[PDB]
Amino acid sequence: GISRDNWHKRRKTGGKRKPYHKKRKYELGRPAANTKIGPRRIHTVRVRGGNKKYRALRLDVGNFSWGSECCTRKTRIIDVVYNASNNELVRTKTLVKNCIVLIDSTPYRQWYESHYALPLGRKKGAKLTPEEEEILNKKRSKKIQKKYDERKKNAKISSLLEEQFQQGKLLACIASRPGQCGRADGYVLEGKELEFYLRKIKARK
Amino acid sequence: MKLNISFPATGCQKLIEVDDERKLRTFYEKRMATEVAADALGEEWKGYVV
Amino acid sequence: ARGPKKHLKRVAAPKHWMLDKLTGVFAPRPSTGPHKLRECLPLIIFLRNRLKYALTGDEVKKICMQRFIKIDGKVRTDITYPAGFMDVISIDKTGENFRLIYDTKGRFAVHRITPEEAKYKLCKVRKIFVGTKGIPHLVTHDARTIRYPDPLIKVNDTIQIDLETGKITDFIKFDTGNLCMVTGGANLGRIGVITNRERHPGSFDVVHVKDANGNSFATRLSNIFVIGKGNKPWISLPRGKGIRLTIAEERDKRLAAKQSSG
Amino acid sequence: ADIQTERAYQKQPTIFQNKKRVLLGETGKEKLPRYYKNIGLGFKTPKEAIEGTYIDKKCPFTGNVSIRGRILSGVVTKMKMQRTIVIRRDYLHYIRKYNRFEKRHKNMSVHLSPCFRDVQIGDIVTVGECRPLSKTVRFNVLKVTKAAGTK
RNA sequence: CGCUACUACCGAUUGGAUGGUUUAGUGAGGCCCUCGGAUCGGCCCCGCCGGGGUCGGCCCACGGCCCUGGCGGAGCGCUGA
RNA sequence: UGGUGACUCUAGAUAACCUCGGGCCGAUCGCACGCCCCCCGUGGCGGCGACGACCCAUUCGAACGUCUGCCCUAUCAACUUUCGAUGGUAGUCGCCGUGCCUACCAUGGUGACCACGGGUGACGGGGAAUCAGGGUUCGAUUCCGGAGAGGGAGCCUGAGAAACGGCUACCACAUCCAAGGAAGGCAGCAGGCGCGCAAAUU
RNA sequence: AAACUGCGAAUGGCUCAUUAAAUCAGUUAUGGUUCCUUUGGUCGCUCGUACUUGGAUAACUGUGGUAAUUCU
Ligand SMILES: [Mg+2]
Ligand SMILES: [Mg+2]
Ligand SMILES: [Mg+2]
Ligand SMILES: [Mg+2]
Ligand SMILES: [Mg+2]
Ligand SMILES: [Mg+2]
Ligand SMILES: [Mg+2]
Ligand SMILES: [Mg+2]
Ligand SMILES: [Mg+2]
Ligand SMILES: [Mg+2]
Ligand SMILES: [Mg+2]
Ligand SMILES: [Mg+2]
Ligand SMILES: [Mg+2]
Ligand SMILES: [Mg+2]
Ligand SMILES: [Mg+2]
Ligand SMILES: [Mg+2]
Ligand SMILES: [Mg+2]
Ligand SMILES: [Mg+2]
Ligand SMILES: [Mg+2]
Ligand SMILES: [Mg+2]
Ligand SMILES: [Mg+2]
Ligand SMILES: [Mg+2]
Ligand SMILES: [Mg+2]
Ligand SMILES: [Mg+2]
Ligand SMILES: [Mg+2]
Ligand SMILES: [Mg+2]
Ligand SMILES: [Mg+2]
Ligand SMILES: [Mg+2]
Ligand SMILES: [Mg+2]
Ligand SMILES: [Mg+2]
Ligand SMILES: [Mg+2]
Ligand SMILES: [Mg+2]
Ligand SMILES: [Mg+2]
Ligand SMILES: [Mg+2]
Repeated sequence: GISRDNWHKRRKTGGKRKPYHKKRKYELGRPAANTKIGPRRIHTVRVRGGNKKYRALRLDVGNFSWGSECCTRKTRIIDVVYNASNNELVRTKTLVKNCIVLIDSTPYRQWYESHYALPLGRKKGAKLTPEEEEILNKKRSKKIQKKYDERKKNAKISSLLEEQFQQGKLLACIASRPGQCGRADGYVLEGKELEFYLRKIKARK
Repeated sequence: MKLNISFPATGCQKLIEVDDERKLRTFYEKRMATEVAADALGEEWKGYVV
Repeated sequence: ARGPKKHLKRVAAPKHWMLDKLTGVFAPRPSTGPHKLRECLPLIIFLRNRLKYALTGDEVKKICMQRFIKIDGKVRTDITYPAGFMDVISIDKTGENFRLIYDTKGRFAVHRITPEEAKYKLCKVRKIFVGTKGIPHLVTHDARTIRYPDPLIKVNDTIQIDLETGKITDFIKFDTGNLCMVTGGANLGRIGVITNRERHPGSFDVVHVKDANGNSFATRLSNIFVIGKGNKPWISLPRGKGIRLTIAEERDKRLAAKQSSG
Repeated sequence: ADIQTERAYQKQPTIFQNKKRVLLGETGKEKLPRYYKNIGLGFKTPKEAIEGTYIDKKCPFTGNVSIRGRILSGVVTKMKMQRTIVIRRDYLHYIRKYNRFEKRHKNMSVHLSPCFRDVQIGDIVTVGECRPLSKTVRFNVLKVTKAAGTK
C-alpha cells in the first residue's frame, strides 16, 4: 500500500536505481487523520509491536496553558485562524500541530478573578451579578486582605491579552499532534509571538 | 419444497414434504425471523404461529 | 528471515565448547538468559561433554527433570540454560560444587569449589541509574538489578553477592594495583594486576595488565573483570593461576611430565 | 525582524521568552537568554554562537543535534545551498598488482551553522557525524581553519 | 572473362513471431473515511402465575411498599451491539 | 540525586489533562496441611508452587545510518529537475532519523579521478584450481548475509509476515461437474513429462 | 475420546530468477526505534455480591440441503 521507503527515490548523482526487494510491512504508511472541529470521535490504530495510536477524527475541547500565569485549564476549541504550512488547512478547519486556533476565555477569567480579586474582561458599563460581586468584594480578614493587596501589586496584563479577554476568545497554538495521540493540547499565545501572528493574520486578510 | 419444523418446548423436529402452491403462497416474499400464520398447511395447524 | 531464529549449526557454534564435526548437523542453541549466546555454556554441554555423566541428550533431560541441578542456588530444568562466567553449579545428589571460570586457553573449566565458597559470587557493575522516587539501582553483568546500593559503588567495580539473599556483602573498586581477569579477546582467561588505564573520549578505553611472571598485555575496558584487591583474589583459581605459557614451555612441561611418568 | 523570515515563528524551543516581570525590569533591556551547549571532544563553542541571535535547529551548538561517530576533514568547494556546503575529500587508493596508487576523491554535503562566517572556498573544515539531517546530509561542520594564503 | 560451391554483406516488401517500454481512456480487489441499519438485546408501561420481608382492615382470607424468578402485548418510547 | 566526551539525560517541584475503538492496581489452578482466640464461630491466621499482568533492566534479534572496497563497455559525454532532482521552514505519515510525503520558498546536485546509459552464460563473501617470485581463472553448491515461491499487486492475524504446505483479485496455465457450481501452486522428500552432452529409491 | 481455551506454525528445507555502491565484507552509530520469550527488579506506594457477579457457545442429543469440498 502506502510505502515510505527510500529505494524508490533517485540517487544523489541523479541516476535511478533498480529495487532488490518488494514492499515490506515495516515500511508502510497510513492515510492522514484530518482532524476537524466537532463532537469527539477517536479511532484507535494497532501499530507495530502491538501498541496503540489514537487517531483523532473529531475534537472540540483541549487543555491549554497560560504560561505567564502558569494556569492550565480545559477549554473548548472554536475556530482555526492561521496555519503556517498551508492555507487550505485553515479553509477546511483542520487541527494539526503548530496551527493557531481560537479558544474560550471563561476559565482563565474565572481563575484571574479568583486569584487577584480584580475585574477582567468586563465592559465599562459596570453591570454586575451578585455572585461576581461576592467573588470580588468578599469580606476578608486583616491577614487575608494583606495577602490579596500584595498580590494586587503584580496584577497587570498587556493590552493585547486584555482586548482578547474583552472579545471573549484567546489565540492559542497547538503543541500536540492530534492524529497521533488523539488530543489537542497547546499554549496561549503572548509576547512577540502574539504580535507576529497578529501581523500574519492581518496581512492574510 | 420441504419444511423442517421444530417445536422448542418439547424440542422435537419433523421434516414434512409439501407439494402444493397454495400452502406455500403465504411464505413467499417474506424475510427471515418473520412471524407467519401456518393455517394454509392444513386442518391440523389451526391457531399455530411459525 | 521473518523473525527470530531457533537453530544453531554445529560448525557455527562457539569454538570454546569443543564440539566435534561428525556428531551431527546441529548444536544446542542456548536459551535466552543472563548471559550472551557466544559467552555462555549450555547446561547439556557441561553435563554430558565435560562431566561425562550423560551419554545422550535424552539422559541430560532425565537428569534435569529429577531437579538435581541448581544454578546460583535455584533449580533449573532447562537443558539449554545459558550458564556463564562466575556462576555456581550445585549437585546435592553427589554433593559437588563447581564455578565457571575461564582457563588460560579461553575455555570454561571444570573447577570444583568448597561448599562454603558456593554461597557467594562476584559480579561486575554494568549500570547505575536513579529510578522513581529517587531510588538508586545497580545492574550487574548477569542481569541482576539491586536496589539501594552503596553510594560509593560505581561502574566497572566488583560486588560480592550472597546467593541465598541476593544482597551485596562488600565490593572492590576499579583502581590500579588490583587483580583482574580478562573475559574476552585474545588475552581471554589471563590474570594479572592493572598497571594503567588509557582514556579515549568517544571511543573504547584500553587497560594494561601485568601477570605474576612479569608478562604485560593490554585489553579493552569492557573485557576486564576485577577479581581481588591487590594481589589476593576473592575466589578460588583453577589449576593454572592465569599465567599463559608459550608453546615451547608447554612442550617442555609435557616432556618433563612424560619422562617422570613410569 | 531580520530573524523572522518564515511563515512560522522562529524560536528556540527550550527558552521561555514570555516570563512576566515588573515595569522596572522591562525598561532595562529585552535580552533573551541564549541556549547553547558544549559538544565535547575538545571543540570550543564559537563566540558568535553564544552572542548571536540566529535560529538554527541543526546547529551543533544551539540546535537539537548530537555529535557521535566519525570526525572527518575536508576542503570547502561549493557554498550555494542554504546553510549547507559541499566539501571534497582527496585520498590515494592502492592497487596490489602494480604496487602503486591512484588518486581518488569523494564529495560530502555538510551542514554549515550561521555561527561560522567568513568561510571561503578552499579552506579546511573539520566535520562530525550526526543523525541524517536530510536525504544526503549526515555531517555537521565543527571547526573552520583558513587557507595558507591568509593575510 | 568463362565453369563449380561456401560464408558474410546490402535491400521490393510485407508475414509467423515474441519480449521490453511508455501517451491517453477505462480499471478488479483490499484498506481508510462519511453514511446505512437486516437483526439481536437491556431499561420503562400493563396483565396473570410463583418466593422473602414488612404496613393496613386483621384470625389462617385479601390489598399497600419494595425486592425477586418466569410468561404474554404495546409504545417509529430510550439506550447498547 | 546520579551519569556521559557531549542531553532537550535520569530524578525532583508546580497547574491541568488522561481517549467508551477505554493503560496498571489478580473474581484463576495444584500439593501438603497445620498454629491461635473472651472459640466451638461468617471461625482467624499461615508454606511451597502453576498461570496472568502495566512498567524498567537483560537475552535473542530485527530495522535504519558512517568510512573504504566490485567485472566489461565512449560505435554511451554530459545527466537530474513538467510527475522531488539538491537544500531551507512548518507540518502529515511512520516504531523512530530523513523529500518518506505535502505546502511555500531558493537553484541547486553529479561528471575524464569516467558521471549517465548499456552488457554480464553477475546473488556477494568465507573459499577453489594452477602457480619460482609476480599473476590468471573459478566460486549455482551443505557456513554467514540477500532474494523468491508461475508473474504482478493488496491484505487478515500476530511480538514478529506484505507469509504463499495463509487469504483476496487480475494475467498465463490447469482439475472435477449432474453445467447450476467447486477446487489450484513440488525452486520441500521420493517420483513423472519435457529439455537437453549432461545427473540416483514413489 | 471429542470439543472450547493457550502456544507454535515468521524456524527448518529448496533454488539462484532479479540485483553492479545495489547485495555483500571489514569498521562504526542508534544520545534517532521496536522487541514474543528467558533472567532480575517492581506489583497494600492511589484516601475513593466480595464467603466469588452476568449472558452466551461448542463437544453431546435430535432434524436437514447440495452431483460434488477439511461446505454447513
Ligand atoms: Mg528480488
Ligand atoms: Mg529460512
Ligand atoms: Mg534451545
Ligand atoms: Mg606486484
Ligand atoms: Mg477501490
Ligand atoms: Mg524530568
Ligand atoms: Mg521535519
Ligand atoms: Mg524538509
Ligand atoms: Mg543471474
Ligand atoms: Mg562470480
Ligand atoms: Mg605465486
Ligand atoms: Mg609461473
Ligand atoms: Mg563460494
Ligand atoms: Mg555463492
Ligand atoms: Mg545460472
Ligand atoms: Mg544459504
Ligand atoms: Mg518472502
Ligand atoms: Mg516454488
Ligand atoms: Mg515452477
Ligand atoms: Mg502467485
Ligand atoms: Mg504470537
Ligand atoms: Mg505472497
Ligand atoms: Mg509447496
Ligand atoms: Mg514455507
Ligand atoms: Mg520432487
Ligand atoms: Mg506432490
Ligand atoms: Mg553425469
Ligand atoms: Mg535422463
Ligand atoms: Mg486448538
Ligand atoms: Mg504464532
Ligand atoms: Mg533435505
Ligand atoms: Mg557492513
Ligand atoms: Mg531511531
Ligand atoms: Mg522483554
